[PDB]
Amino acid sequence: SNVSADLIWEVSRNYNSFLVKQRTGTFSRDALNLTNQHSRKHAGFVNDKALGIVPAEKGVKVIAKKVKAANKPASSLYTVTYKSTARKAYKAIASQAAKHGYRADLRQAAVARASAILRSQRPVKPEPPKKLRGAAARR
Amino acid sequence: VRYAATEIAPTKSARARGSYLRVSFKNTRETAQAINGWKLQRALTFLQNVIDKKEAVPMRRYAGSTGRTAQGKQWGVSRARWPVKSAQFLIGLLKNAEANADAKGLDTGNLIIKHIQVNQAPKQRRRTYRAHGRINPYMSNPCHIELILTEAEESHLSSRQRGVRIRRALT
Amino acid sequence: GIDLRWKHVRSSHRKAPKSDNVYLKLLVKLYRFLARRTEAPFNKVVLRRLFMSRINRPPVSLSRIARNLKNGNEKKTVVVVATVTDDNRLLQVPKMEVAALRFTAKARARIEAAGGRTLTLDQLALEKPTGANTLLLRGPKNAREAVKHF
Amino acid sequence: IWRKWHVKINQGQKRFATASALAASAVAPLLMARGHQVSTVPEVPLVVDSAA
Amino acid sequence: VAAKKHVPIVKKRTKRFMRHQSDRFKCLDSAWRKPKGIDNRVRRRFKGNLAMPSIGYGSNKKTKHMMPSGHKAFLVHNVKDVELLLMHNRTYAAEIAHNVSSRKRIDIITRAKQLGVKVTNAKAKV
Amino acid sequence: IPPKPRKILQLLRLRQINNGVFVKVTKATAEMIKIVEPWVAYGYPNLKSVRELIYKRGYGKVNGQRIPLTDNAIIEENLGKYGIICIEDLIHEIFTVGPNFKQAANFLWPFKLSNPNGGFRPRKFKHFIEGGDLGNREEHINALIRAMN
RNA sequence: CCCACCCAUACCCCGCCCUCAGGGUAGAAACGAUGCCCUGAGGAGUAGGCGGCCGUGGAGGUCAGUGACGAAGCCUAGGGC
RNA sequence: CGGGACCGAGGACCGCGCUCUGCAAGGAUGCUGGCGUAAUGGUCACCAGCGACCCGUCUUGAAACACGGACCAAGGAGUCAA
RNA sequence: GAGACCGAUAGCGCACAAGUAGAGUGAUCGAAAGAUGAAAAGCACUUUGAAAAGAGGGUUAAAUAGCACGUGAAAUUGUUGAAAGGGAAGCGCUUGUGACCAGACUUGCGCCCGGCGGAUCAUCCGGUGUUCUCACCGGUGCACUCCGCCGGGCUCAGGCCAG
Repeated sequence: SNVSADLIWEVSRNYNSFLVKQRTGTFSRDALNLTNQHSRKHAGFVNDKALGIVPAEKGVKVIAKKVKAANKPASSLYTVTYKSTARKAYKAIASQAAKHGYRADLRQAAVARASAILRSQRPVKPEPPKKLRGAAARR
Repeated sequence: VRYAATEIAPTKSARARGSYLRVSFKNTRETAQAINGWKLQRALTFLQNVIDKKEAVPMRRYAGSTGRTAQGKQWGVSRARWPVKSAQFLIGLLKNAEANADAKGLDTGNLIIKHIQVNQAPKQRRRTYRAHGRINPYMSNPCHIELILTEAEESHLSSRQRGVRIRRALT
Repeated sequence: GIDLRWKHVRSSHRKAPKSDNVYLKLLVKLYRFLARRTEAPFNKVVLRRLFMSRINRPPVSLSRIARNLKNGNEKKTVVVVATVTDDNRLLQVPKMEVAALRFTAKARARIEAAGGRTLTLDQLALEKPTGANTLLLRGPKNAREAVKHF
Repeated sequence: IWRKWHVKINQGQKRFATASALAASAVAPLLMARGHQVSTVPEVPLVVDSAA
Repeated sequence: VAAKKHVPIVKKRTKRFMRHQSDRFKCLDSAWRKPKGIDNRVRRRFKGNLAMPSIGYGSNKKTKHMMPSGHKAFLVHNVKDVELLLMHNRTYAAEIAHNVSSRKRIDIITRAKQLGVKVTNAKAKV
Repeated sequence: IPPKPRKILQLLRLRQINNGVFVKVTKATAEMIKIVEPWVAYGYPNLKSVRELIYKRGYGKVNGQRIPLTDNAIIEENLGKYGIICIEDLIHEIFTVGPNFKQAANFLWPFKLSNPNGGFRPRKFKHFIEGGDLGNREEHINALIRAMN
C-alpha cells in the first residue's frame, strides 16, 4: 500500500516528539524503544513488530506489538507482567523475542533492559561519607 | 547601610560615616592614610596639629608638583602638606565614632582605627568661562568617608619512611 | 614536500538525489542494493538516473515510445526514468508494457485502453530485477528554451 | 508595507498536501510521533456515530 | 557506576586559543577571532606568536565528549529525563540543569542512585 | 626548478626528496638522467642493495594504493601473469633486468628513503667527481643505499 | 685535504584529526544505511568561489519541559565539553 | 653476540607461516612495590631559559610616508520591491 | 478593532506639567527626562553633632529596596590580602615555587560452606492471552528444590605513580 514501517522511518527519522537531541548523543522517549536510542533497529513505534519493557511495582512488564491490530491502538499491545525469579523473566522475554522470529535481533537488548530494571528495583547501598581534602576544605 | 569591612562585628566596635562631603577627595585620602591604624587619641591630636600646622600629612600618591617641607622627615618623605579642611571633617567623624563607642559602653582609651576608607562621591558640576566664548567644567570632587574603631588586640608517609623513623626512634 | 603537478579530482557526478521525496529515497535504497548485488549494468544506469534532476530527465511521449517499439521491440518492457506524457497527435496507441517514475493521467488511461500495462520502478525491480528484455528510453535533453538560448 | 507578505500556492499542490495530511492522520504511529495521546483510542481513524 | 573500558584520553592541547591583543584591550573579549589583516603576524604564522585553531588539534573519535571519568554528559531536567539513562550507566552520566529546584534535584539524585547513574553535580543545592 | 627537469623528475616518479627508483639502462633513460643530474644521485646497485630495498621498503601499487609487500599472495595476484609469484622472483627480475622489468619496477612504489646515517659530503650539491654528491657514482651508490636504508 | 660532531615545520617510522578516493554491509539475529566496518593517499595561502556549523529577536509544532523549595540578568584566582 | 632510547595502534576466532605438545606467526603481556591522596593531574600569580615590532587603512610591484585609534557601555553599514 | 512590528539611545521630536524647557531680532530651531515597596508600613524613641547627618533601635519577607530609591555590567576609584619592579610593560613554548581546585577510589561479580527467613522450585490440571508455541493467572511443591538475608573462605576484575 502507501504506508510501511520503512516510510514511517523516512518520515520521522529527522524529527518526532520522542526525540531528545544533545551534543553527546540522540535519545528517544518511545515506550517501545529498548536502549532508548534513535535508530531504525530500536524505533518501536516505527517497526511493525516491537517490544518494550517497563518497571512494575515488583518485576517487569513487557508489551509487544500485534501485527493484526495496527489500526486499533487500544488493543494493539500484548502485555505480560513478570513478577517472579529474574531467570524465569529472562527466559520468557528471550522466548517471546527469539523463538518465533519476533525480532530475534532485539533479544540481547530486551534481556539487558529487564536485568537493568530488576537491578534498579534492588535496595541501594549507603554511600561512604565524603573525605575533606586540601587546605581550605579541611580547615 | 553596609560598610566595606564586613568582617568586623558590631558588638565591640564603633562605626562612623559621612556622605557627599564637599571636601577634596585626594587630600582626604592622604589624611586618612596618614591616620590609618592609629590610636583614636593620637589621631585626634595629630589632626589638631595638622590644623595648627605643627604636624604635616605626607603626600604619597596625590603629590605631583607639590612643595617640600621639613615636617615630612617624620614620615621619611619630602612632600607633605596641611589639609586643614580634611582634618576638620575627619575630626568630626572621629568624635562621632567616639560618641558611638561611649554610647555602646566601650573604653575609648584602648580604641584603634581598624578601618578607614575614602571613596569618590558624585561630582559637583560648576562651570567656568574661558577665552573665545568657551565653557569648561569647574567641578568639585567630594568624598564618602567611613571608619570603624575596634578594641586594640606527618601523614601518608611511605613504608620506608616509617621504618627509618622507627629505627631512629629506637636507636 | 612532494611535487604534485597533477591534481586529484573530486567526483563531478551525483551520489544522492537532492530531492526530499521519501518514496524516491526508498527507490534509491532499492536500486542501490540491486546495483551492488547484481552484475546488470541496467540497475546501475537506473540508479544513476534516479539520482538525476528534472532538466536531466526530460519527458518521453507515447509517440516516442511507439517509435522505439518498432523493428522487433514490440515485446520488450519499456523503461523510462522520467515522466511519460501523452501525445494526441498519435491517434492509435499500440499495446505496450511501460515502467516509469510517473505517468500523466491521459497517458496512463490511453495505455490501459490500448491494452498495455503501466508499472512503477519497484514493480520493474520485482519482475525484471536484472533488466532482461528491456528497452531503456530517454527524452530529448536539448529540447529546452534555455538550451536553445545557450 | 509593499514587502511580499502573502505567498501564492498552486491549488493542486494545496490539495495534494491536504490529501497527504489526511492519509498521515490514519497512521497510528504518526499520531504518537506527533505527540498525541491515543493509547486508549479503540480504532484509528476514530469514527463516531452521527446520532451522538 | 564505573565507566566502560576505553582508550586513554588524550588532549592534544589544553590551553585555549586567545584572541590577538585581547590581553591589551578590555573591549576585546578573549574568545577567538581569526585575524584578517593582510599584514597580521598571527595570521601569517610567524614563530613566537599566538597559534591558530585548526582541525589537526581535534580529539580522538573514541574519546571525544568524554569527561575524565570516561562518561559523556547528558543534561537532565527531571526524573523522566534521568530514566532515559537506564541502559547507559557505563557510558553516560547525568548532569542536572541549573534551573532545577532543590526538591526536584533530590528526586533526580534518588532515581539516579537507584539506576546506578553517575551525577556530575549531585552535591548542589544541599 | 626549470620545467624540463621538473617534467623529467615527474616521469621518473621522483616527486619528493629521498625518493628512489630502479631504471633500466637505455639511451632514452640515460639522457633523461643526465639532464636531471643536478638534482639526483644515481649508480649501479648490487644484489644486497636490491634485496634490502625490496625487503624493508617494498610497497606495491595495487588498485592505485600503496600496499606493503608482507605476503607472497600480493605479488602473485599483481604479477603472476608474468611469472612473478614471490618476492624472490621480484628481486631476481629487478636485479637481472628480465623481460618483465618494466612491469616489476612500475609495480614497485617509489622507495621513500631516510636521510643517510653519517650525512652527506661537506658540500652536497656538487658532482661526485668534484667531491660532491650529485651525478653518477657508479658502484659507490651501494654505501649511500646502506646509509639511507 | 681528512675525521667526528650540532640542528629545519626538510626526509624516515609510529599515534591522532580532517579531506579525498576505492571496497564491504538484507529471503535483514536488522540500521541515527544521512549508519557502521576495511584500505590507500594528501594537508601553507591574499583577491576570489563553495560547504558545514555556532550565536541573537520573534512565529507554528513538540518536550504532559524548567520555575517564588527561586525564572531571567549579573559577578566569579571554581570546574566539564 | 651485547649496550641504550622512544613507542604498545587493534580488541572472540578466521590469515600467512614456523624451529609444530607449541611459537617471537594479521600491533603488550607477565611479575612486583609504595601510595590511595591533592601523591598524579588541572587553574591562577610570579621568577627563570629561549622565542616574539602596534593594530587597522592606503599605495604601488613592494616598503617607507601618510590617515584613524585616551578608555568603556549601548547603537552602527549589501536591505526591500519590480 | 487588530498585528510573526518597537520595548525608554528603540518606537512619533514627545510613554513624563512636549511642540514643553531652552536658543534665535525673526522666519524658525528644539531637547533631556519612565520603574521604592504588596501595602508608606517613607524609621517612633535614645544618643552625638550648629546643621547636614551618623550610631543604636525600628518597619518590611527583604533597606544586600531609605523618596540619591527594582536589577545594578564596564571604563574608573578607595580599603584590605598577595605579588613583581637596575631606562617599558604586555604575549608564545617549557619547568619550578606558592595559592586554590575537578576527577578517580571507598568495592563489585561468580563459586564453596554454615546459619536464618518465605514458599511466585520441576511436573501435572483448568482458565486466559499470544508471535499458535510460547507465556501469565488459580490449585499442586513439604523443603537434597527455588528466592533473599547474615557470617566466613576462594578466584577474578577494580584507582595513582613506578621497578
